[PDB]
Amino acid sequence: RFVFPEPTADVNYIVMLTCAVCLVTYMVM
Amino acid sequence: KYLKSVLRELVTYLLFLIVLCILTYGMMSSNVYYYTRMMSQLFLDTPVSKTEKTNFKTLSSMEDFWKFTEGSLLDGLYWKMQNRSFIFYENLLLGVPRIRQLRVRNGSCSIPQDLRDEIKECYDVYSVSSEDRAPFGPRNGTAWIYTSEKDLNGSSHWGIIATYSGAGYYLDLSRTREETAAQVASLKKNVWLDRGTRATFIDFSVYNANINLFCVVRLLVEFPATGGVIPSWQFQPLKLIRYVTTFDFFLAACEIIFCFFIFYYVVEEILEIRIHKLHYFRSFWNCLDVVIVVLSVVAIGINIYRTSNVEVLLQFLEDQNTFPNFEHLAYWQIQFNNIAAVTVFFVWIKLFKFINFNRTMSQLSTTMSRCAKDLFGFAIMFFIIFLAYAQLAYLVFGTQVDDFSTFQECIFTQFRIILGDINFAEIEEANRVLGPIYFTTFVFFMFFILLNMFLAIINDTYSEVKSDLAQQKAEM
Ligand SMILES: *[C@@H]1O[C@H](CO)[C@@H](O)[C@H](O)[C@H]1NC(C)=O
Ligand SMILES: *[C@@H]1O[C@H](CO)[C@@H](O)[C@H](O)[C@H]1NC(C)=O
Ligand SMILES: *[C@@H]1O[C@H](CO)[C@@H](O)[C@H](O)[C@H]1NC(C)=O
Repeated sequence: RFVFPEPTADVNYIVMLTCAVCLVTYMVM
Repeated sequence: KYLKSVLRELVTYLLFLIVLCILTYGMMSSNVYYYTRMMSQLFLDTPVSKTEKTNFKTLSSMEDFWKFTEGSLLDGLYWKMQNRSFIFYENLLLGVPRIRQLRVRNGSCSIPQDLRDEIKECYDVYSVSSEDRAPFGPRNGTAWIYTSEKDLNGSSHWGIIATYSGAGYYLDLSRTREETAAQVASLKKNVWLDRGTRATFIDFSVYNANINLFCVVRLLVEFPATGGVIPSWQFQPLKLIRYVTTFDFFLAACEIIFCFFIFYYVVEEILEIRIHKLHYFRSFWNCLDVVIVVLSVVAIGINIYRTSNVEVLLQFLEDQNTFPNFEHLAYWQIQFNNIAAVTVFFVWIKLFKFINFNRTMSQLSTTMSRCAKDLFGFAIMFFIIFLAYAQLAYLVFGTQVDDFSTFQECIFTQFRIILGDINFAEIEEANRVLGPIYFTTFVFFMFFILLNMFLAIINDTYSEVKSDLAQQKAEM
């Protein structure tokens, strides 16, 4: 059931922010 | 000895510098500014009609665009000679203009069921996933039928709002005003710019045989999904028949010499990698030669690419009744100009390596080198608070001020505040309570509390360095 949507040219900020925080909290740690 | 190594590297660099400066003088001529200035004044800075006073750069409605198209546009393109058209009796209009439209389809968006009764149709914002591809209106010609990007030889543009495609509904105007006016009137009659249009481009080019220099023109008005019109323009003076005069041969010889110098620098920099020390990148004087070499190689490659694909000119010259597609060369010209400018800047910066001829310059160089770490340590703490202020301004004022409309605009506005350029006459009405507080607190905490630490650090380091080198001499 793997699909290849690519339906938008926009960006979701929630995932980017969550990943950035989860990486900075690892670098400082 | 040691005098035969620091002097050879100087003479092999001064020749490089003079060759680069010769090329730089060769590129930027003084006959270019006035060409663009007159064209821009002719097309952007004239009223659409004798009654109205709205020129191109102040369009505010879709109906004003139709006044511009059959109006100050045709009034500038077609001139009667004192058949072909000479725009200023000097600049030849070669080919025919093209006008192209980008539109979306109804139902690309969803209106909520609660108010679905009053809203009939909606059109989404522009995106390639939601772009109309079906015939509309009277399906007779090529202005009402979608044509692919590959069938137009088009490319993206990166407008102000979005990044538009190269495919759409296009129509080629005529060689004479009496036919172009009829074509545009027919386009206006059967509505061609409805609510679904998202962009509209106009392209043409000129020659001006007096000085061998083309000039490509692109005019863009984009209608966002929230209403309004956003105009934009671009004039680029190309040059495609370069090998005409003796100075052109001299410049070609200079480019060949520059290529040889870059090859020499590549070999003489790779000689100091494996034959000698490796991973010697804590110098800043060998991390800058790699930048120069890389940028010069990129510039050479870009020039070869943009001069090895000139088939558009020959294709147009074979049949001179069609649209000359010069919009690709005008992009690589811009990229080449940017790369050459940056390379020249860095080559000029590299001169600091060779000014240590006496003590009064070595002292300043040491003072600059010893305070770099402290300045870098403080710059982080400065810029964190700077970015905090920028984001606060963006979130609070970033909807109604224009100057804080985007993050970059916030950064540049704060820099101009530091310069003391902009004043808070418009911030206050955006927010009565946080208008003056932001301005006064920003000035107080970034003009003479955190801005004076750089001065303190630099003064203290200079005094320390001078004292140390003076005490070093006090034992002879
Ligand atoms: C577009 O589609 C909607 C239905 O989704 C319809 O109500 C509307 O009339 C259509 N627009 C035109 C111009 O026909
Ligand atoms: C297409 O344009 C022609 C131009 O004469 C005219 O017949 C009409 O406006 C359009 N429709 C058809 C079917 O030709
Ligand atoms: C695109 O380029 C080809 C030449 O490769 C040319 O024949 C064709 O007419 C061009 N497209 C248009 C719409 O003129």
